[PDB]
Amino acid sequence: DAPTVPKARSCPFLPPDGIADIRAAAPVTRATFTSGHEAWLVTGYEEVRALLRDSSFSVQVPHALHTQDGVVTQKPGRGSLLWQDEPEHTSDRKLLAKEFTVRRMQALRPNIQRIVDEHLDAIEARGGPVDLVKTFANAVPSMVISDLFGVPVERRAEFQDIAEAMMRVDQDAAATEAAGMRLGGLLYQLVQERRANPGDDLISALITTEDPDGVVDDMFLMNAAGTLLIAAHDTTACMIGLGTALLLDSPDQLALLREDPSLVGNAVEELLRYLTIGQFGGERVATRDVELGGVRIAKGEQVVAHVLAADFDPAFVEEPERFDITRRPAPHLAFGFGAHQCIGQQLARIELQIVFETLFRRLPGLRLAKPVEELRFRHDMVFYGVHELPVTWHHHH
Ligand SMILES: CCCCCC[C@H]1C(=O)O[C@H](C)C/C=C/C=C/C=C/C=C/C=C(\C)[C@@H](O)C[C@H](O)C[C@H](O)C[C@H](O)C[C@H](O)C[C@H](O)C[C@@H]1O
Ligand code: HEM
Repeated sequence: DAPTVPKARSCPFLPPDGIADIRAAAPVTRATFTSGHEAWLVTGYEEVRALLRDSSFSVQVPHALHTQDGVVTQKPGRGSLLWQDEPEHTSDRKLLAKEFTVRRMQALRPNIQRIVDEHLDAIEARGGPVDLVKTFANAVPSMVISDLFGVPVERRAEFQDIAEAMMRVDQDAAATEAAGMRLGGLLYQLVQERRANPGDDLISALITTEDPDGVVDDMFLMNAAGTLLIAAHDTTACMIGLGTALLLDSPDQLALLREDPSLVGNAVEELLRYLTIGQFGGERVATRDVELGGVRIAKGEQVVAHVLAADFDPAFVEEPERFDITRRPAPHLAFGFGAHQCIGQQLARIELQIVFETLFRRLPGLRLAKPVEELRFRHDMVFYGVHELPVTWHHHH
């Protein structure tokens, strides 16, 4: 039996302790995963990039290595992207990217600022202490993406609850699929509504997009909306609560940011790299024999791109365990790489910049109200983070 992949973190803001020696000795190696299956663990930065850029790997993998039962949940089809291979991944991503453009992400900045300031108004009005996860981290990115999609305000809490029920590694396939099925009911209503009553929203723009092959039908819209809505809710929330917790535990770094809000672009790149919240790694399967880091991977063999390990490779950046927001941004792997690299990463960066800049400006003396060693971290979720973050700040006399 290949050694189990290290999971335990003695420092909750760092990778599992065992990872570094594995990456150093054998950045492509056999390991046993949570499901009990053996597969290839890829931990080295250059090798994860090579893995992710190689189009002979498929995302239609045989096992769910990160769940106990190993059962692969039934994934949505065309429009969802994450679970598609070329050539349909390529054409369908192009259709989505025609309307979900980086310039349109950029044009969300004033709305995202308003949402942030509104949730901080509510925090100041209630006074401290507060749990920043429930009052701010989960709520803000939900409002941003729900506004882009014209999701009625009374349904948004249900979307948030689906991400909490669905994006887990501590349950069986039946539980995960039931939450996926409830999400389909919400997506079906939303697509029907946009078709019936088009508006200034992203589904309505996709409905009218150039579509010579007639691929944009309701199932495609539901699948695209589901992937975008859930990814945008869960990942960004996790980064907000965890990057906040890390800065609140990093006094020299938080002082630099407080001195200079214009460093927040560098700080968000370093937070993404350092926290790499996709903690268990991306799964792929070889569709032909390939050589990866000089190791033969056989057709049909599953492989895990451990982006958290890769972002701590000392060959990628100097002293990678040092959290340093003054570093020049480098091309970390927090959004993946190659064909599947995050289509939403510019919107994610914009949200994080506005969130962290405004948060640390507007709550003077923000600081933890519960020590890190007592927080509940997300070892049980696909995306890492904290389940709660109690904070306090200077009182407004
Ligand atoms: C490189 C390191 C990162 C690895 C990340 C690994 C991480 C990931 O890729 O995250 C994305 C990057 C961001 C998350 C996106 C989430 C998308 C959810 C979309 C859901 C769509 C649902 C509909 C259309 C329903 O109508 C029909 C559908 O068929 C119902 C299914 O049941 C839904 C599945 O349950 C969803 C599945 O559970 C999510 C994966 O589990 C996410 C994965 O685990
Ligand atoms: C900080 C927040 C985010 C992180 C860390 C993140 C991470 C990632 C990663 C690692 C992947 C690639 C998965 C793989 O290769 O298997 C990805 C893909 C994807 N993400 Fe993001 N994501 C974030 C925010 C967003 C947002 C805001 C959106 C939507 C607006 C979004 C939409 C998507 C979609 C649709 C894909 C699939 C792209 C494809 O398969 O071609 N994500 N994300």
